[PDB]
Amino acid sequence: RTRSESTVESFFARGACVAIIEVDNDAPASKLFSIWKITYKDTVQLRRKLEFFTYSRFDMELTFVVTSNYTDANNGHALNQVYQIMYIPPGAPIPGKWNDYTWQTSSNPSLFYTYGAPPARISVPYVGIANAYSHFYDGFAKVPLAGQASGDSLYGAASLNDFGSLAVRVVNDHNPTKLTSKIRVYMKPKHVRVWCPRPPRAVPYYGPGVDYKDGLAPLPEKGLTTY
Amino acid sequence: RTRSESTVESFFARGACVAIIEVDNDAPASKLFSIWKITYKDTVQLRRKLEFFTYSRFDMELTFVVTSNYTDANNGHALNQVYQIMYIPPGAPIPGKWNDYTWQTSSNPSLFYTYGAPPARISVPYVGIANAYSHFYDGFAKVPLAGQASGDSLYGAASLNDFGSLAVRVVNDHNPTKLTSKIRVYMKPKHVRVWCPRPPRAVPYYGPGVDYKDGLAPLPEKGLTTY
Amino acid sequence: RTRSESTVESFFARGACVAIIEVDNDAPASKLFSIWKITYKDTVQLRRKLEFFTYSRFDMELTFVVTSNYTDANNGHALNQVYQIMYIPPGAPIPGKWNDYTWQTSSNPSLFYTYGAPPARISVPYVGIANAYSHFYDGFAKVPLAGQASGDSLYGAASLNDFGSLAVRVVNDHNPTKLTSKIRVYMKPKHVRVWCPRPPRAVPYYGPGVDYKDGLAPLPEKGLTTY
Amino acid sequence: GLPVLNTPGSNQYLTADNYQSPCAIPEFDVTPPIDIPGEVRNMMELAEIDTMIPLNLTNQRKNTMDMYRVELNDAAHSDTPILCLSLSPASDPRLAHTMLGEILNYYTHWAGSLKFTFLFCGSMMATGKLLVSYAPPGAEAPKSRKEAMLGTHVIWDIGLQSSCTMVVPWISNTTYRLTINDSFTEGGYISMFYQTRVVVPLSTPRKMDILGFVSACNDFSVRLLRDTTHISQE
Amino acid sequence: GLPVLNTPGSNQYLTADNYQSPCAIPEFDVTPPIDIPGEVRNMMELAEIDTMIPLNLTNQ
Amino acid sequence: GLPVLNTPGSNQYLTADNYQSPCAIPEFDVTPPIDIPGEVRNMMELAEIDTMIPLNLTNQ
Amino acid sequence: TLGNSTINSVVAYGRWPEYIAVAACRFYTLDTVTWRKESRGWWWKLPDALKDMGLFGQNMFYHYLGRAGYTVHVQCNASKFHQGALGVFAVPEMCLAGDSTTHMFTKYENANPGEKGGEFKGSFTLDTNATNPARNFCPVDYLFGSGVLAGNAFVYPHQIINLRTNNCATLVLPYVNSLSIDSMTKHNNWGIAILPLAPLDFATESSTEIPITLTIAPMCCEFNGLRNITVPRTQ
Ligand SMILES: CCCCCCCCCCCCC/C=C/[C@H](O)[C@H](N)CO
Ligand SMILES: CCCCCCCCCCCCC/C=C/[C@H](O)[C@H](N)CO
Ligand SMILES: CCCCCCCCCCCCC/C=C/[C@H](O)[C@H](N)CO
Repeated sequence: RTRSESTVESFFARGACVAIIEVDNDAPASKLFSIWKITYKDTVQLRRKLEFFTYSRFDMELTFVVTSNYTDANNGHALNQVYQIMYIPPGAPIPGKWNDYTWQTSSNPSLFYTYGAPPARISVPYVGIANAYSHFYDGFAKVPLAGQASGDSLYGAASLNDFGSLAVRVVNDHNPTKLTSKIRVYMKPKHVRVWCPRPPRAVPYYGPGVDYKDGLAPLPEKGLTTY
Repeated sequence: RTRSESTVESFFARGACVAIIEVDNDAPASKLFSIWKITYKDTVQLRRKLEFFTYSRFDMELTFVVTSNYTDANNGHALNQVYQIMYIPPGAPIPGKWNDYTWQTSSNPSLFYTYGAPPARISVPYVGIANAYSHFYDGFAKVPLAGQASGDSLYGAASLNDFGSLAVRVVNDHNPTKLTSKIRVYMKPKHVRVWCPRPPRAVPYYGPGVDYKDGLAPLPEKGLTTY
Repeated sequence: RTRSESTVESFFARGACVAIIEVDNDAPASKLFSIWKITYKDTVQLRRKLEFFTYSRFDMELTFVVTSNYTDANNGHALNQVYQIMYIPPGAPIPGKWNDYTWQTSSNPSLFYTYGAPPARISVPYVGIANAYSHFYDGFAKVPLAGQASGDSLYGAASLNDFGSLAVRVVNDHNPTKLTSKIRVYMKPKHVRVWCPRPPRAVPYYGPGVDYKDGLAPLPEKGLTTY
Repeated sequence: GLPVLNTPGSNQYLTADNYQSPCAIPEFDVTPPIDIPGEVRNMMELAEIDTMIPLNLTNQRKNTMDMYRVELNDAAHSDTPILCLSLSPASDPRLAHTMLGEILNYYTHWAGSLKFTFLFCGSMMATGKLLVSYAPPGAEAPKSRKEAMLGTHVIWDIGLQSSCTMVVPWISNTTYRLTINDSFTEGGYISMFYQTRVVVPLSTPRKMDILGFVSACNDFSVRLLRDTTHISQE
Repeated sequence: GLPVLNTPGSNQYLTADNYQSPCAIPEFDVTPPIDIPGEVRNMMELAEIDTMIPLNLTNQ
Repeated sequence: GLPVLNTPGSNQYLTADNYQSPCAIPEFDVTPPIDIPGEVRNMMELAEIDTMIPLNLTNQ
Repeated sequence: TLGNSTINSVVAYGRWPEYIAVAACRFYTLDTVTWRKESRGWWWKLPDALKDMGLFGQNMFYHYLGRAGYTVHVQCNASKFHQGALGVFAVPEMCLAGDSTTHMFTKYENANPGEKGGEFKGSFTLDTNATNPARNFCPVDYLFGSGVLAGNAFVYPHQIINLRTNNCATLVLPYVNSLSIDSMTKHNNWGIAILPLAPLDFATESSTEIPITLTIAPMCCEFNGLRNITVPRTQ
């Protein structure tokens, strides 16, 4: 009996949903474009699996599953939509309107997806500025100095997990009818290395940190002398 | 004259329908998701072919043929649907709602199918916890013990044929119009080995066991001295 | 000048239409499934080409071109249809209803075609029970014996050209609107060998045999001493 | 990318195709096989096993054990047949539901020799000689021992041995026969007659039973897998 | 997978094409051929046979 | 181009598949790894560590 | 000879029993049954039939896991003026149909009768008592008790006792299972079915009865998982 399926590679060799980005195709209450900051902490399953360890390196595979629907019955028909997903690394200009110049994406990587096509997919290598990703950071970005007023940075927040965002829009000019679309993002780590195992999360997550608020009594009742 | 087409491989080298899973795409009398327990005993033809033998090993190929239709005439149009089929191995959490967290499928294998694409297809190896599958099990899961009240397990039922389930939903947000879909599951055993041939079933099947209730007089009348 | 295009292979290297099978997608005057007995004698061109010879061997390539249409204007829309074509070899149970168990096709070869896809195509080898196909059979299946009442089999009819049938249905559940579909079957013999050339048919075909009824005066008038 | 052209047949699902597909459970550690007794490699191996023939399918016998027993008695010699069978191993109702017939009903074409064994189940004090005959097809079915004697046949002495096997060798115009009732591929006739009568002493049962078994020989083969008519779902 | 580009002519059915297709009856044991008299390899072999000319195509 | 035939399973997304995809950041100069203590290769290595059992799961 | 017990043969699937206790595994004689003219057949389960046999039953109930092959010897003698035939079939995983509209409703105490075994019926009777269901097997002889034609039961390892020829049958059954070793109290590896293929007859006597005796020796026995004694519930 070998341990092939319990290797770290096999443990993480699954596409996990991390985001549902919602966009609308409508004439300018609607949202003609959406910005999603790239993280695995919006969901729980992949986060709990990753937080078995303190540090990690891996490449990432992103898959995009796109669904769409009409909002009103017999309101009319629509032609097949094209979606733009633009990666905005930290520092790049962020779109402020559906039609602003930033969508020209001369230097930003961009993906154009045609509805009805198989889910889109890209891969990226290990992009951390440190030698590994930090699942936990016990420190501050700024040390407050004597003389400073009431260096107030949040606990655990550091730019070592700042990877930019995804800006998503519908490229088509707006139909006479309103359409709603959702893009589901699935992450798969590849070529994984991990360090410093930790006990798994036992209570519900509360925020991007390790704070807990509710569900603090997980274990059930079981008699000591009862099998 | 060779016996190439009567080998055990050739005898089972066909995709046989084993299930018709029905789902609906409607606003929340409808069924927005369906759970099907994985078995070949919902149909008869493949079951009868397999029960020529007592034990078997093989890999399995699953093919999914998806069809859909509107429920009402001229009620409106719909955008192309995406279907999620998630394998839930025994012990994994079972979805209770269309939108519950379990669909994130961080560790469960999942398949996303786009309507109009060729039927979906996956393969799995021999996954039995024993050294072979048991088509027949002459025993109980629990032995009732003296002292126990009125170990009452069903005859022949054992966890050696428990392979989990398939949870099927439509990923798209619900259209203004009601849509109905059916997913037909086709099984093909591959690399088959079989042991202990048995006489074939002669009367209609009745339940997952060998019980019989009706049609107990299969043979017709034929004179002894009539060709 | 070589004779490459007059070889027997080149003479038959064309897909010839042999059948137009009509099916309907409607709620249960309609025909929700159709049975077509496999033969090349429903059409004339391929039959006349084949009947240049007495005996033949070849593999067969079948191509299926599927077309469909609405029956009423503005009656509504429909989702893309899936068609099942099941080969029923002689002796296999024949479907009697659109939804009967036979469509599970555990042992029958079956083909699922998605509308809008390129025409479907399969190949079969030489499947004759004799050493060659018989285009002509000068005999009976039964010899009537003295003592028998008024062995009455048809002249020329023998089971040496019995190859089963094709059962065709629409897999989708029935739309609110009526749809009509036609499947055109195109045959191409391959790796052809032929024996015993015959004079070509000169008058219109009448039935599966060599009988003639009409058009018995094919040749025109032409003066003997006129160029 | 690489220039490609989609040929006809693209995107079809043929249930008899043989293609690769992605594995849904990668890196699974499969349980190794053990040496289980009774492995089968070919369905013909099951057709080569003798199984009892339900010969006596009368109104009062069918769907009971009595349908397997053919009664002999010690009456005076006669030329009337004891049993008559058509050599249609998949469509004759008496052979269709044996193991051989059940295997044959999953295929369209069959060829090869057959083996018919008959077991005499009377007392040890019983004697008699029987004639077992195969007539190839084409003529009227034999209705007396005179006509049956002209075909292939064997003489069975029950006193000498209680079980006797007649091999029906493969004799056909076509290379294969159909597994349905078809005149062009008819098989012939199997018949049983009294060669002498059955003789018993006093204080002995005067009626006894014989049983019939059929199997395929090593030259048997089948073709064109198909669905059976022996199972249906409602 | 492998990067591919669909050229024009994709998804067409040309009745004169020569392509492979899947076998619908795998592992079929084909009946061997016998030596039948009168085999033909080329249709010109039939055109090289003398046949009678209907020369007198008058009304009667 | 090259004659091809799309088999069933084309255009599906299986979350357990293992396929190549295009790189969205080509020519990225990846930071090399360092020798961090406590590397893990197999989850069973974590299961081989003794952990305390909550044996006394009574109400109080 | 096996142990202190002493005395054609058929080796099931041509495989002699083999290892992957020693004294306990010997020939044991079950209770004799009476073959009558109207008898329909008998069945037993192995290792269930031997559960109260000396040290073998003790080892069965003291261990979690056990495996064994068997040697089954059927004994039935009559005169040269008797006629009749028995078929003795050894069936791996011999599941028998129940008697109720509920699937797989046969209770453990009825599925494991012991050395007495059970009898086949000529026809199927449906148990209708709903307040107190019988939850017993209803095995029909011509359906071989499992919905298959008895005429094809000859695909199983088998012997025929023809009264005019022989009076005994010997079947050597190796351990057959999807596992190398299993629980002997949860699972019966083998079933023995004896059906009258030809009815018993004796001249001018509609009263004749003859005994049939079964002697079974477990072989190549292995036990593992010694713990306290298992005491199954009885009815
Ligand atoms: C052109 C279409 C968009 C494709 C580009 C996708 C964005 C590029 C990847 C940025 C995200 C880096 C991977 C993230 C790693 C995890 O967050 C770390 N484990 C954090 O600790
Ligand atoms: C991600 C999409 C779903 C793909 C995963 C499919 C489920 C995995 C296979 C589970 C079923 C195992 C094969 C079953 C074997 C038969 O039931 C045995 N012969 C039972 O005796
Ligand atoms: C699974 C989809 C259906 C594919 C199977 C197609 C049917 C199999 C082929 C049967 C027909 C055999 C070829 C026929 C040959 C001609 O009829 C002979 N020349 C007759 O003389």
